[PDB]
Amino acid sequence: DERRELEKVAVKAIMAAMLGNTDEVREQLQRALEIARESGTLLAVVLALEVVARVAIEAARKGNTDAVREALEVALEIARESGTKVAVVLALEVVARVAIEAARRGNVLAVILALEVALEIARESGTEEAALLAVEVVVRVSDEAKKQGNAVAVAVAEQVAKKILEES
Amino acid sequence: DERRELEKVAVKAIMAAMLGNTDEVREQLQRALEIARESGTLLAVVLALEVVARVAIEAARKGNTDAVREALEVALEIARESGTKVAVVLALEVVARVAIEAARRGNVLAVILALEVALEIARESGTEEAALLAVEVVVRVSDEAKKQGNAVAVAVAEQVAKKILEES
Amino acid sequence: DERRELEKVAVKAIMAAMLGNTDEVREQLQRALEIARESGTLLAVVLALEVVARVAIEAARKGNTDAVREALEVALEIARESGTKVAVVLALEVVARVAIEAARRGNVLAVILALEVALEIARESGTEEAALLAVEVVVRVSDEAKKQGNAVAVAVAEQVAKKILEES
Amino acid sequence: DERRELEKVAVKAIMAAMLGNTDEVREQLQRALEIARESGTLLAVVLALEVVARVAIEAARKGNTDAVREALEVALEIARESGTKVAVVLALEVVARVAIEAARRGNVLAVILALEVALEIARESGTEEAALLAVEVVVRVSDEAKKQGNAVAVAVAEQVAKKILEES
Amino acid sequence: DERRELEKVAVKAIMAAMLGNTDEVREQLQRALEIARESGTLLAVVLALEVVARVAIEAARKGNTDAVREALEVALEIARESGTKVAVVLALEVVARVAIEAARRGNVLAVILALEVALEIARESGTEEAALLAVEVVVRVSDEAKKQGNAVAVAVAEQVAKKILEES
Amino acid sequence: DERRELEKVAVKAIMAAMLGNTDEVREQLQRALEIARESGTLLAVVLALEVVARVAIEAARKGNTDAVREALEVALEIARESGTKVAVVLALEVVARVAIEAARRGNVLAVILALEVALEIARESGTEEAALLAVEVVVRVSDEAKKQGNAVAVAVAEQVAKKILEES
Amino acid sequence: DERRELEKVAVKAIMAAMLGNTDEVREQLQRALEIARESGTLLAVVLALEVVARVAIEAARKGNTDAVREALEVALEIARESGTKVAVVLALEVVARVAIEAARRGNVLAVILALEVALEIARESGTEEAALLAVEVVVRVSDEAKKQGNAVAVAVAEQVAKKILEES
Amino acid sequence: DERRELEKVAVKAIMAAMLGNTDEVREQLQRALEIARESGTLLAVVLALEVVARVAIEAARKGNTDAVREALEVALEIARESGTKVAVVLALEVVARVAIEAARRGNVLAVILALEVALEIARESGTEEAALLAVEVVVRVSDEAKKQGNAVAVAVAEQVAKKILEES
Amino acid sequence: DERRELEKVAVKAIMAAMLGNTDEVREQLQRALEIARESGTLLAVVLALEVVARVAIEAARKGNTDAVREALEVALEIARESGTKVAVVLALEVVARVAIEAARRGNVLAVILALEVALEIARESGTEEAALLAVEVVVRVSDEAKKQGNAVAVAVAEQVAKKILEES
Repeated sequence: DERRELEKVAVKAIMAAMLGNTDEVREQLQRALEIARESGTLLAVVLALEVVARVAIEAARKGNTDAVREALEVALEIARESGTKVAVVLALEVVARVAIEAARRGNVLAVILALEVALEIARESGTEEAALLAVEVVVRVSDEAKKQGNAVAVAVAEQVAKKILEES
Repeated sequence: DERRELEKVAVKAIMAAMLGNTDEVREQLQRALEIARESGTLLAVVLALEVVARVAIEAARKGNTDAVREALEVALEIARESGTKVAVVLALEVVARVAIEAARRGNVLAVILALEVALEIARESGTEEAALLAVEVVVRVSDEAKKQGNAVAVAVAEQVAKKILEES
Repeated sequence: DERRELEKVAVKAIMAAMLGNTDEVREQLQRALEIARESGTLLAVVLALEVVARVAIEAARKGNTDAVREALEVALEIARESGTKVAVVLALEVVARVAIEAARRGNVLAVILALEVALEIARESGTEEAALLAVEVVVRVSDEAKKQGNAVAVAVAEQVAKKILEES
Repeated sequence: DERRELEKVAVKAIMAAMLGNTDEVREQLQRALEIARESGTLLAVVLALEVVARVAIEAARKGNTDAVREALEVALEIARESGTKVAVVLALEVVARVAIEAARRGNVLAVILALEVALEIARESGTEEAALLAVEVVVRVSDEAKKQGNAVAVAVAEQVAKKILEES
Repeated sequence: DERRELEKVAVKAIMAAMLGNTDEVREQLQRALEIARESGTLLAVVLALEVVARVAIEAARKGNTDAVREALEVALEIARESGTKVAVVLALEVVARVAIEAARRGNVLAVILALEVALEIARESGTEEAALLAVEVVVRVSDEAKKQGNAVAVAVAEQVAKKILEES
Repeated sequence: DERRELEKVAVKAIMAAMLGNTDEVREQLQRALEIARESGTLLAVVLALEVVARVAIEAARKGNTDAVREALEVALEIARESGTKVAVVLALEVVARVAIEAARRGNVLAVILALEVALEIARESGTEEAALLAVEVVVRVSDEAKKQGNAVAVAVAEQVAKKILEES
Repeated sequence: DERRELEKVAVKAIMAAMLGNTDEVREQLQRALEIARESGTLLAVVLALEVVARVAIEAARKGNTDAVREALEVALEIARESGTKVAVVLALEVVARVAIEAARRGNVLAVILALEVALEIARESGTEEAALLAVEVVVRVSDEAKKQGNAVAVAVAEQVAKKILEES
Repeated sequence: DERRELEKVAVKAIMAAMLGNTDEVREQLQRALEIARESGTLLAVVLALEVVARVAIEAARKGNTDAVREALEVALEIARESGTKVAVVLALEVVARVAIEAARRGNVLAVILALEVALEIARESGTEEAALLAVEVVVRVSDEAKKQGNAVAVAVAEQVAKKILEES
Repeated sequence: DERRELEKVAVKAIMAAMLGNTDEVREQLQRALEIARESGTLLAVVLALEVVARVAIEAARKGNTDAVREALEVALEIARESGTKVAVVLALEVVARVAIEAARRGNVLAVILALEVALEIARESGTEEAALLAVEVVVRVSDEAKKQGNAVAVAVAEQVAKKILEES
């Protein structure tokens, strides 16, 4: 049922991200979080994070900075609440996919937001592995930004790399 | 005749797995199970499990999560109904082949489904050997996932290894 | 000599496909068929099918629906008359190449025509392998159409897949 | 709040640039600078530079030479005060966008003003990269001016290129 | 030196094409031909054909039918005298560029003249490739003429296509 | 120090290639040559050839035929003066990279210049291996030119291949 | 000396195979044959067959069907003229290496040509061993073609296997 | 404790090698050296050399020439200070692994740097065995470079082989 | 001292065989011969033949046909000059070891060269025992070649067996 419920949520949230309906994106992502919460399985976490990813990618394509921010905050919270390394790794992969799409589209706000959430996951996780993976996310985004000629995103990635390297 | 019958079933089920026709995959796999049931030989069990494997591998290549799930449930049932250790070992090898193909293709759902069936075979078998073989399946899938850079599958394999090690 | 003769035919037919000269495309493709007929070798069949492919690809690029249709009918007839599995497989590869080029160009008529000939080759061949290969052609065309954002072609491929799956 | 504050500033400054209200454009741009100053974040710098860009682009469309000058001086000061390479790069992109719009509109004063600020950013930055980027700005403006038949702007770009090449 | 000599010729011929000075265009193009003749290199042929192209394009923009005709006759002669396939291909590209500019400008005489020279290059070359390339020139000119709503040029291109297809 | 010196030279030469400053490109490339000369190491040769490559690639992107010519003459001289096979191979790779970039950009002059230097390296080297590598350069440039639809470059590559094959 | 002579021949023939120079490939391979003829040793036969192999492999990589055909005809003639089983076995190994490279490259003509020469060696040799080895060549080529997904080559290998099995 | 200390060093140094932070890579590698120094065991030497290897491999993958150089200098110093043949052999294996990774990645600087350190280990060791092993390193790198088509690295390996063979 | 001298020679010759340095292999093997000559003992002959064997084995592993040939010629000369049956038997064992290693490595040239030297030792020795031992060498090489699937070497061994059997 959760899959079908998450399907409803995904549909509504994606359409809201396409239209600039921040209120509806916020409400639907909160429901994805609650479904993951209520289900108590990694499979539900995975599905919810996939919904969050799809919403954020659509938002990144549209210049919908609010929806990217809302979605990645919910990925961060799913990573906080799940209590597993797998959820943290999956959240970082969501952040990477969103940031890469943003870099391709000239969406500098979404690159900034995504990389800040990568930094926050590394800061809160307190594992060496999460720091390493966050640096790998930053490198992937830098590579894409160089390829696309997105100088703002190259600079943002360098800034976040420096911050992780100084503060981790 | 069974071979030719299983040949028909294989053809139809593989084509259904390629097209996302969950209803037809389900029906055809049920018929493979029934043929193994009616034949009453290990050779028929072997052939049916090979059909199941081929269907699940094709599904794993295509992102057809439903068909992978349906196929591996039928492998599990063939392992339950056959009453031989050989059938259990063959079912575990099917699960390994499917999970390895899934790991190569980035099919994280199919890796999860396959490893869960490995865990269920170990849980239901109540033999030390089945636990050992299931752990060997998990290791093979982990190795492949590391080789392919499929971090989701590495994490899933670690999770299932931990579960078998805690609960077996 | 046949190669040089097929060279003449190719030149004239391609130029006719570029110009919307249906009458000349028809006449030249009939001569390619007759050369394959007169030669009585697989090498001549291969060469004639390559000529047919080149003509149909050029037609697909130009929106020349008549020439795509004429060319693929001649591929079908070469597959009917040759009496070999190799000719049938080569004809299906011609159909795939044409349909893929059409999908890339927004040529929905040519996608429809090509996939209908794939279906007819599967229907007339009466082999399991031809059905499997035709389904593989449909999948390749679907993949390309998704990649290019050609929703008409995605839908056409789904329709033909369904038909093969129901009627084969 | 800053975003909303910068929103107010943007609204007032753009309307002032449309009306030839130099005094109000000056006052509002000073407030954008002060908001960036008070906030102490790169995100605030980015937002303030976007406001400056929008004001200068509107001014360039209207023949409002004073407002283009005022706006680009504030971009220069934001680049001076921020203490980051990212702010310098963003300021140069503002200058490029304004100069390109000016070239399209026959606004030779705004092209001159913009390219002079590019030159000043390169002169003050003391980095090779800023010189390279400034030359890239000049090239982009030259390209646009050639495309639009704006011979004054082509000549101005050549003059500034020569100056950077002699003096850098 | 030839480059500088061809530079002088280009300057004088372009200015003559702008002013309707048929006598001077004729004399200067004859000198470009003679320079290519005297130099005995492909590089000189390339440069002379570029001069011819620039003169003919300027003429096509101005309604200077005489100068387009004179220039394309000299391209034809350079293609005749050079003894290389490369010169023939370059001459056909000159003809295409001139015909495309003419189609954009409503210069129906220049389209006719250019396409007739394409036809003559195909007729005199006696290679299949030159016929194919000439047909490609006609298609490019047809495409441009359709885009610009130049019905005379669409009709002329169709006429020349038909002639090449009947007589080649 | 040489690296930093070559860094200065690179910066100045690239900027000169972007601006059409033939005199400065010439002077800076002469200094790269002299640095390689003074250093007396293969590492210095490698670095100087990399500078030459970067300058020529930038020139090829800009239509700066003079700078491509100047740069490749200096690569040729570095290959002449170094006295090693490694320097000759590196010079040929520079020529290939420049010619490939030129083919992608429609820069037919730069393709011609580059392939002529490949031919001169093969002519002067008097080794079979240099002839083979030069032919491989021509093939790579032909492949790229076919891919990009740069018929002038395809023809030029064929001409140079023929010359090497006749005269080597 | 022969080695050095065969070295010259190899160099010229390989370069000709890379360039589509059928006339030169033909002439050089005839000279390899004549050197083997004049030398009267198995070592010279071995060296000549190695030259032939290298030429045919390069041709197979390039789509040079003429050169593959010419080269394998010369291997066949060396097998005919040498009067030893060793020469026949070496010729069959040449054919296998060429056909395998062709299968890897999608060069269906070269697979066909190579397998036809395997068939002709088996037909002319009149030994059981040559038939067995030819069938082993066909199997090796089939295996490679299956591995690479070269369905044309799989079908061609099956056809030739059938022919050897029916007619040997 | 040393293992955990070397773990910290490894983490920081690898992340620094990924980011182009030469200063931090230098500092961390100096600490690995000092830990090996302070510990006074072969096990500590082995662990430190493994850290150095991991850092240099990551650097070689990233184009971080400075970090490869710094790391291999520290391997050389560990080989100098340890006073055992085992440390020298382990240092040479580090150099080989780094050079092989560099050859695979097109990192010609890192191949050069690595092979120069192999040469220096052979020069300083004054044992026949170290010369033999260094030649084996060069051969392994040559083999890999040939396999990957890295002609620069093949040439560099040949140069270093020649130098060892002349000067050892 | 001779042992140490032969040690130097071995080191230099092996390294030369690894690098393709035919001139140095030739010179060093000549010195091994001269040491055996100067020493006048069977122990020196044994040591020199062991050096020759090691050099030839290394060459056979590397595809260094020249060095295998040079080394086995020196074994032949040591067998000619020593004046003892023991030296002849030891030379034949060297030839066998080299040919066996070559058979394992696919080094058909080295198998041919080695077996030809076995034949020459049998031809020059004029003893029945040397013929018998040479036939035993050929059998050992045939056995190894069959085991490794080296059909060229099997055929070469059969040829040499036939020659010894006809001509001995």
